[PDB]
Amino acid sequence: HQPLIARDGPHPIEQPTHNYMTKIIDRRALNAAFSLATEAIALLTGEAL
Amino acid sequence: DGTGIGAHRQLRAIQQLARNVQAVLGAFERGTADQMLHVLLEKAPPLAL
Amino acid sequence: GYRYAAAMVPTGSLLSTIEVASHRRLFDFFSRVRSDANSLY
Amino acid sequence: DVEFDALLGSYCNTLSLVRFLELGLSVACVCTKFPELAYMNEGRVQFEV
Amino acid sequence: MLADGFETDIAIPSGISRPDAAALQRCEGRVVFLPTIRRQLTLADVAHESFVSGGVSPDTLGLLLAYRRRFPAVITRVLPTRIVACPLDVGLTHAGTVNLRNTSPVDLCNGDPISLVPPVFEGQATDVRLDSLDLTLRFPVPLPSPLAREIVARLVARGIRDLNDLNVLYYNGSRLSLLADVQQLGPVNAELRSLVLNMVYSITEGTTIILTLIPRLFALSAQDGYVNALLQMQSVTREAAQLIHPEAPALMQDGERRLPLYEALVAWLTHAGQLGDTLALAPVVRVCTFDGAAVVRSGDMAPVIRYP
Repeated sequence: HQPLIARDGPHPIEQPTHNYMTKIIDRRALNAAFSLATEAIALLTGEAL
Repeated sequence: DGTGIGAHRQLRAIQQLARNVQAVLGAFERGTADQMLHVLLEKAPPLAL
Repeated sequence: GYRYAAAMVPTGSLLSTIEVASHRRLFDFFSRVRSDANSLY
Repeated sequence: DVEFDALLGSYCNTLSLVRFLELGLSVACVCTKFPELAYMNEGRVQFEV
Repeated sequence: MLADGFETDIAIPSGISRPDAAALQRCEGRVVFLPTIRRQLTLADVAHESFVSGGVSPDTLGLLLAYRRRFPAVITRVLPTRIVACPLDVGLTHAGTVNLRNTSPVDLCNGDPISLVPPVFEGQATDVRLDSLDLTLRFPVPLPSPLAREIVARLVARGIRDLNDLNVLYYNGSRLSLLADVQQLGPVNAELRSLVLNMVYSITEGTTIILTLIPRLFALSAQDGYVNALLQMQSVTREAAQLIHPEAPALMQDGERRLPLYEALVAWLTHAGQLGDTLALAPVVRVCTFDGAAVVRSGDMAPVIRYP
């Protein structure tokens, strides 16, 4: 919502203005890997205990 | 209408005025400060003369 | 073309009023409404 | 299948209600008001020096 | 037209003395030109100092040609700070009744259209000059419409002499004359072009047959009384018929399926019958009194309802 002032002629009179606006949400994503290997599976499981 | 939508659309038409009458009643006190600064440029000669 | 009743109760409040139609390409639905246009209702 | 869209918030302005007598410029006036001026022709002010 | 009419506001400046502002309240209803259909205009836009070109003031002939690009308006009420008028091409008021005032030396009858003319007459060009603002106002003269066709037919025909009397009218038993002046060579050449374009277009192949009726008209004025008072005592066709014996062309191409006299007369109504508007401006205004009288006198107001 914008403001207004008052003037004299021959300036034409301004009226109130309004603005009406939206944005699209921009979207991104992330990654992170972790990899174990073969023998570490058996130690948490219990194949080679 | 008799419905809720008919009474609802009035409140968009009353609070269009209130967002706009304050915009025009506020256009005077920001013009009083304007139309002192347009007189006091014509009561005023420059320094170098 | 967005829903005016969502803005009939505000969620938060801005602080900076600028010439808004100075920068236009930052938005997607954007309309200057001289004091009351038709399609507000 | 579950999908949805959303509106995340809507933001307004605040019209700053400015009185002229809060301004520092209001020394340079002598503000007295008329209930009528459009009924008045040329007025004047006398000075004795 | 609008629903609640349309009223402009011509602004009056700040400093105007009392013997200068009191010359506006004698101008309750006049004819005032506008360049636009805006609402906020100044007297310096209205005045004759805005009427001038770059530096060259156009004289009484070009003063016609620069009316038809402006929009004539009539003042309804002069407030001390602004002058309210109403244009003619938009719409009158709610009621459609806007009171004028005569400047003419000639009174008005009812139903007569009004095409306005510059103040051409001797002892009549009365310009209210404002000395507090350096402004002059040249008000045009409303007339009954066939007078406006007479004066332009004098002023156009007068320059055609000078590019190589005529200045006395008669209307309702009063001899009046117009002020003669040297004419600007520019706007007269606009008139000679605007005539001959509307002159040549009204001639078609069918007008080779109507020309063979000239020996019928010249033999008809010798029998019936309506035609002796039709040709004229001064006209060309009577001096044409005594020397020229025309005859029609024999065969026309595709003469079976078309009426050649019909194409001669449709084009005549739309160009040569249009000529009374192509020189002057449009007769927008006629006088329709409600309860006053049959005749509206000079120096009196007149109710007005729009007319094409």
